[PDB]
Amino acid sequence: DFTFPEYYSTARVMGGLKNGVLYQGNIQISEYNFLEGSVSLPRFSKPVLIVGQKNLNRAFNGDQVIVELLPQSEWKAPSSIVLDSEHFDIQPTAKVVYIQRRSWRQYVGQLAPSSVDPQSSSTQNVFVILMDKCLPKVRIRTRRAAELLDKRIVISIDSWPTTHKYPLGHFVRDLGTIESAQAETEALLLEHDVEYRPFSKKVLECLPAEGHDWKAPTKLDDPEAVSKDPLLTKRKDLRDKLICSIDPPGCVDINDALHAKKLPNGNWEVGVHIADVTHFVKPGTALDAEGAARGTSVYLVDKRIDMLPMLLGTDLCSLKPYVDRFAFSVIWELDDSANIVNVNFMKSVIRSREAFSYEQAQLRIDDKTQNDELTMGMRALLKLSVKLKQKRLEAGALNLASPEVKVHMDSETSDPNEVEIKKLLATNSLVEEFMLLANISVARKIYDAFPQTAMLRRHAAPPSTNFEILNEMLNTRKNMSISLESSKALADSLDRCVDPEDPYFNTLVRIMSTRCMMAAQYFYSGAYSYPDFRHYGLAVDIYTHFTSPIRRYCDVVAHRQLAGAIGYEPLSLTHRDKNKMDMICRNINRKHRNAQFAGRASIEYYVGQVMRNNESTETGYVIKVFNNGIVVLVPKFGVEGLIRLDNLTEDPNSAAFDEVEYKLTFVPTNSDKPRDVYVFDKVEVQVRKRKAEL
RNA sequence: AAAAAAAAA
Ligand SMILES: [Mg+2]
Ligand code: NA
Repeated sequence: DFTFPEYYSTARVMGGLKNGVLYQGNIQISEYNFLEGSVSLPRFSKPVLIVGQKNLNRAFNGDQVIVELLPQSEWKAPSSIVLDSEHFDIQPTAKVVYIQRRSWRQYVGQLAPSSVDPQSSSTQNVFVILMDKCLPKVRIRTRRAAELLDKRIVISIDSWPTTHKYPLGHFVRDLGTIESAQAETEALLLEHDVEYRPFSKKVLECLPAEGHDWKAPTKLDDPEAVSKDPLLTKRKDLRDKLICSIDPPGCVDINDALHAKKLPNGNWEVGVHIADVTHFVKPGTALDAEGAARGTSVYLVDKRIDMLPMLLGTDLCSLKPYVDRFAFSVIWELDDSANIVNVNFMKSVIRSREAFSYEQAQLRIDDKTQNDELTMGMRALLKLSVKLKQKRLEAGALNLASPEVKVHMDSETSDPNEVEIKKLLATNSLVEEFMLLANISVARKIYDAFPQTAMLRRHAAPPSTNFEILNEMLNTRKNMSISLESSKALADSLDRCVDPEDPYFNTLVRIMSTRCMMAAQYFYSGAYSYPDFRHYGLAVDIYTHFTSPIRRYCDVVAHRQLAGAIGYEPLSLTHRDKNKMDMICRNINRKHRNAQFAGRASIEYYVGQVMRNNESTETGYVIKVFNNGIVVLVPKFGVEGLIRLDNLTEDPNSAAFDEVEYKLTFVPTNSDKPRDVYVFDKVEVQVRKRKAEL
């Protein structure tokens, strides 16, 4: 029996805060040990460790907490052990003395089977294991214990008194079975609070009266068309450009289309044409309000949760082929070296000639028998994109991009059959370079027009502390290093991290470097000074998101600001008010992050069940070593698995972790003879319910 | 918030 320390009185907290004795921060509990935590505070070169139950003082991941630094005698290094709630029962160091703002929402979990009596009718004290592996188990009291046994449940937490080792909560609702999929998708979206309800009648009431019969006007000065839409006479007719779009296979939500036309003077006319979402999505409407709140589209494996009604996303705003669409066009004159000669922005009417997938586009460009006007355009674009990318890389751009996973379904829409690691084609880079070009040109334009409230996106340099462990692993294990002299040194040394008799190693390190990045963040220009507009990863001075207004709210704002900048329409005073802008960025950074998390956890879920139906052996790479396990990346599946010590060894008493060598030594199960497993090792792995080292 | 860069979804 113990008692956590009582939180400091509210008056002690504000007195300590002011005297510089107490510090305030958001707690990040570690991704592998739930009884160990961190607070990042600009003072100290390193985040401050909070180690153990008492010191964490009933704090939940994400809590705004108040910490007190401990004496140097109590300073500790991070744990060499994996720990979640399910398996439970030197650096500057702090203790939690108070909880300022709590992150108790409704939480998804599953009953702990050993806390439940499956034959008892009466009310039981049972434990709930939360889906978030950062959190503690929660005691609930319920008469339905047996009926909730292998089910997906929502619980609410009520309290965690000083006197209790575990928080107390209650059952809220049932999602369904742990096998379901409907229940695991509802669970996933709750954990990341993505709104996925149908769009209200109020939202739908904003959509064009014509519905799917909406047509772009034939003549831009047609008196009828100009009466309903007076701004149409500022719209440029570009229905003469041989435009095309290049997207993933079978994609309905087409944001962008491109053209390239050789000019009379030797230069290039290049257009990037983007769905004109802000023509349909007006400020202060219920439709703008639902989209602003959603902030982003969320892509799950089996499911897309739209920011906007699909009448817009997949029909009227989509730059569909062979149909006249409105657009917002960025038009450059380019050198044959891809240097900007001039740039111009305009609302337009477009007619995409063809919608290609990446693969079809690639094969058409590489098809020596095809010599038509569209193919030559596409070929011109690929060429300009190569030069564009070359210049980005010379300027110090990072190329951290690795092959990602697409899961394929079987007999059912939620029953997964196989995992595809996506191969990059040159057309992927063709589109990316012009998206980048579009986004940079508009960011300069809107910051020009609105120096105080421009919708921008920055990316901080990583502290050296972000790369401290990875560089130590690379030195001790490989005699290699990642340089942080600059982003160019970072990119070049990363490129040179090569194992001759193992091409994957370089990709292993590239993916591991990506996790050492700072988060890129939307911001309004007035919040920072110009040198802090810096996008580190992209090595450009100013950046924004413009090219995807169907699926991201940042681009809706940027679009309005560009229409403001070119004198097409006045900018809504909403996007000229710093306080409203500041609240918008806060929200959309939150929606962006949540969507990345939800995305990844859907993939992890489906891939995990693909591998569960697979008996065979795979290649793995060790990306992490602990005293009681190893984390192994399996590239064929694109996912990590923990291999726990009870599976590596009988005699865990002799397992030995060498922290400076990143080496676990153990007597494997068959044997008498010890075995060394190091970070980075290529190993053989198989699933026999559990991942095992062959 | 020091809570994973970029592009298309
Ligand atoms: Mg596109
Ligand atoms: Na397309």
